[PDB]
Amino acid sequence: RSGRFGGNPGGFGNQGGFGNSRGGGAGLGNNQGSNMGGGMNFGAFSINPAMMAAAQAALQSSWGMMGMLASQQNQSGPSGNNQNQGNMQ
Amino acid sequence: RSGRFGGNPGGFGNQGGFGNSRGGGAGLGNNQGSNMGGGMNFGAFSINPAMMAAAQAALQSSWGMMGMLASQQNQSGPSGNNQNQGNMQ
Amino acid sequence: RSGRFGGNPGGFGNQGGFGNSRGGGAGLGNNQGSNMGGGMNFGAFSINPAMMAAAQAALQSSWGMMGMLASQQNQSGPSGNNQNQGNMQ
Amino acid sequence: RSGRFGGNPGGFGNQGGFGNSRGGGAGLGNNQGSNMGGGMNFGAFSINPAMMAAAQAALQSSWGMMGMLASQQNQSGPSGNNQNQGNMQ
Amino acid sequence: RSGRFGGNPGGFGNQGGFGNSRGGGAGLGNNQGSNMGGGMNFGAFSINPAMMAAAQAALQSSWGMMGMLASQQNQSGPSGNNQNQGNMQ
Repeated sequence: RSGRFGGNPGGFGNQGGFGNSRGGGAGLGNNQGSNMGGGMNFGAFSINPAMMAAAQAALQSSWGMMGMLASQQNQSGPSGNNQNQGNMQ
Repeated sequence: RSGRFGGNPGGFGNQGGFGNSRGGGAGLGNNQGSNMGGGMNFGAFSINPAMMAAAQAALQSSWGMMGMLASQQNQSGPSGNNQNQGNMQ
Repeated sequence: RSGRFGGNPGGFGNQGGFGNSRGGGAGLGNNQGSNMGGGMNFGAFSINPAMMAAAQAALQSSWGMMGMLASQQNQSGPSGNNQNQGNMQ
Repeated sequence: RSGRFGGNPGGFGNQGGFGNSRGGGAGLGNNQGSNMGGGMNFGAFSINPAMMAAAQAALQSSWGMMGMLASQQNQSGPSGNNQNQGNMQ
Repeated sequence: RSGRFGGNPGGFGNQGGFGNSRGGGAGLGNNQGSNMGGGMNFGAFSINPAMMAAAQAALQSSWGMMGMLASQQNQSGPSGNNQNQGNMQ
């Protein structure tokens, strides 16, 4: 057994004011042989976020436990494309 | 047994003010041999979010437990395309 | 047994003010050999969201437990297309 | 047994103000060998959302437990198409 | 058994003021043979965040326990593309 994470509860008491936090958890954990990105925005529990992303990319991944024996992965990336995106006003 | 996550409950007490948090969880966890992205926006529990994404990409992934034996994955990416997207006003 | 997630209940007490949170959960978890993206917007429980996405892409994935033995996946991506999308006013 | 998710109930107490939340859940979970995207908008429980998506894409996926033995998947993507979409005013 | 993380609960007591924290957790942990990036923004539990990312990239990863025997990974990156993204006002 492996890859455990504990809880982050809020606890006992009142809360007031501006931009405070108690307990909570955020991030990227326990992923196996996976790809995340190549042009991606992620936003949660937030006030007025603004985000811009632009990517020309190639990603390749692999995980094996008594696996990937006498095998092959082959990838050729994007070639010769044209793309235009307008304004947000 | 593996890959456990604890709960993040809010707890006991009142809450007032501006932009506070107690307990909660957000992110990307326990994915196996998967792809996420290549032009994607994600927004939840938020006020006035604004997001722009543009991608030219290739993604390839694999997971095996007594698997992927004497096998092959082959990928050729996008080639020679044209794309135009207008304005948001 | 594996891949467990705890609950994030709200708890006991009153709530007022502007943009506060207690308990809750959001994201991408426990996916196996799947693809998510290539031009996608996702929005939930939000006020005035604005989102633009544009993609030229190829995605390929695989998961095997005593599987994918002496097998093959082959993919050739998009080639030679034209696309125009107008304005939103 | 695997792939469990806990409940996110609202709890006990009053609620007033602007843009607050208690309990709740949103996202993408426990999918096996599936495809999601290639030009898709998703919106739920929201006020005045605006979304634009444009895609030229290919997606391919597979899941096997004592499966996918001596087998094949073959895909050739879109080629030589023309498409125009007008304005929303 | 390995790769354990303890909980960061909030504890017992009241909380007021401006920008304080008690307990909590944030980051990237326990990933195996995976890729994260190539044009990506991530924001959670925040007030007025602003983020810009631009990438021309290639990423390649691998994990094996009695795996990756007599095998190969081959990657050729993006070549000859053009991309323009507009303003956010």
